[PDB]
Amino acid sequence: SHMCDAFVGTWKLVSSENFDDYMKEVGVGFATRKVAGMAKPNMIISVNGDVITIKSESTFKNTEISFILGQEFDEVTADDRKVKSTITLDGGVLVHVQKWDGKSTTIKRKREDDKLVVECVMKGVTSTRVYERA
Ligand SMILES: S=c1[nH]nc(Cc2ccccc2)c(=S)[nH]1
Repeated sequence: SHMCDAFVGTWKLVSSENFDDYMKEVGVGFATRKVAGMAKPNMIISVNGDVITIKSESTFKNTEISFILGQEFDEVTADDRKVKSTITLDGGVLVHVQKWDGKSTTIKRKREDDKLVVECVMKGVTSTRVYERA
């Protein structure tokens, strides 16, 4: 047993708050915001040795990242940003920092009760997205 066991599985989005405003702050344009804001993704998390894989799948976009904690990687986000990402575990929370064009956003993923809560922050704007097991 290990690091991220409680994150592993298949998760479905059940609620969202403030995601449009978060996307505005990130620089997402109108049409992408509308279509992405409609998405109801599933998030599929798996671990094999030191490698964590997170897939996001929706009618908008299917993405997949694989990474080792603490080890930077380049990521193309669903909204087509080219970012440099580092994901760490901080007191049981997965903390994902994305850097691009002098900007930064942080995505935190945590287990709370039977939920996986995703908090996305870009400057003063936070969006909270709640997932439940599929
Ligand atoms: S929690 C969650 N992760 N990833 C996506 C795709 C996405 C990422 C960044 C900006 C726009 C859309 C969604 S819709 N929800």
